[PDB]
Amino acid sequence: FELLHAPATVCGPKKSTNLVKNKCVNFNFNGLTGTGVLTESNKKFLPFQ
Amino acid sequence: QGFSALEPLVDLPIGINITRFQTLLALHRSYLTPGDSSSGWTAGAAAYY
Repeated sequence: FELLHAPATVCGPKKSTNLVKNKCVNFNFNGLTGTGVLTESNKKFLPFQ
Repeated sequence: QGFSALEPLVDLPIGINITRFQTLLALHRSYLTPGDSSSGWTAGAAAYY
């Protein structure tokens, strides 16, 4: 196993979990963290944002 | 002249050290050219900034 000043390249894998909606919940999306209610939305992002 | 945005294209984990770069470009050859590696070549015209 190699550890270096360079970035990591082999990992995990991570575990995904089921989505839930309208309830007040803790959420952890792609390493972003917060709490709230989730609902669907009309606005469109760009595909890389 | 004019205005436009630049998108993100790709990201690579290449932890190397960089100091210089070189542009890689094609040279044309044909029955019209002598075809010699040193002198029998045609560039057309091209420009970069």
